[PDB]
Amino acid sequence: SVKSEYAEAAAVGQEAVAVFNTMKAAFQNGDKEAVAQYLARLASLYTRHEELLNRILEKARREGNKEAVTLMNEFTATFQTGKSIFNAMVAAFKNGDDDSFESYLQALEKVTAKGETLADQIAKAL
Ligand SMILES: COc1ccc(-n2nc(C(N)=O)c3c2C(=O)N(c2ccc(N4CCCCC4=O)cc2)CC3)cc1
Repeated sequence: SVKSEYAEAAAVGQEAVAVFNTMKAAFQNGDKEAVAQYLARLASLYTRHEELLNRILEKARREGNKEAVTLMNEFTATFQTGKSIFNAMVAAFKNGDDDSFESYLQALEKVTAKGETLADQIAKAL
């Protein structure tokens, strides 16, 4: 169903949030090897989430669930804002620009919060 597909995508998103927190702690602790590994993990999780979201979006659209589609489109906008920030943060990491990296972390926390509430709203609209 839309609900079961939603729960699959939710578990991928929940992993992405948890991995981000572990990555951030590694950065603060100076473990750059770990930061690099977790950035690569996040890149793959974001790709997977995008793939899952698009399939759910089209099913909800065919089902005439206009509210869920509207909320999914809002979530995509926040998620893609975060993805673009993430890509710039990966560049800052490999360039050793730690002040840029810190600024991006702050921006990603704000985007993540917007996506967390939208994710809750999507579940209610199903
Ligand atoms: C079909 O559409 C969705 C959308 C979202 C969910 N979904 N459900 C839950 C939940 N029910 O717990 C969660 C999510 C999710 O995706 N979450 C998330 C992942 C990633 C970001 N980030 C990280 C940094 C880059 C930007 C960005 O947006 C933000 C939020 C929060 C947890 C299911 C289905």
